[PDB]
Parts: sequence; C-alpha cells; structure tokens
Amino acid sequence: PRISILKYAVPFSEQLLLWSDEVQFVMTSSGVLTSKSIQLDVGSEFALG
Amino acid sequence: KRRLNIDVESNPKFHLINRDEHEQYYIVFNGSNIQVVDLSGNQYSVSGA
Repeated sequence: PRISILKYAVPFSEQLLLWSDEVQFVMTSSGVLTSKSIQLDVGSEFALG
Repeated sequence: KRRLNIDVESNPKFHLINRDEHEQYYIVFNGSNIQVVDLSGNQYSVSGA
C-alpha cells in the first residue's frame, strides 16, 4: 500500500534482500525453486536514500 | 502558501497519495462530489458520473 519501487539487491546471512525506499522484502522458497514455489514477504519498515 | 476555494459543508474526508517527487496531492470527499487539490494551491478537475 505504501507504493514502492525496487532499487537494490543485497545478499546477507544466507538470504537475499530487496530494498525499496520505504519497505524491505525477504525472498525464500518452499523446496526446489520453481515458478510455483516462490514467496516474498515484508521484513522491516525503515527509511533510506 | 495560498488560500483555497473548495466547498466543504460537513465533516469531510482527506487522503494523501505519494508516488514520487512529482506526484503528491489530496483527495476530498465532501459527501456528494470529488475534488483534488495539489500541495501548493493548484486545483484540478474530475470528469465522470
């Protein structure tokens, strides 16, 4: 709802993180990575430039 | 900044929309119409039913 555009991708602690200007997402999977078993979730609500 | 000329009779509803550094405005629901005001005074028009 806050409206965001992805700008940076950072690997960290055996995970991959996508950072917008208002929210931060976490990408994971539920087994072998396919087009049907990929998930994206919200992790934090900080701010950055 | 400026003096508006919108019409508000009863308790209205205001809402803020933020897209980027060039898309920011308010939306007004007076109860029988829709009006849009920028953040510097300018007013735009709405067409429809």
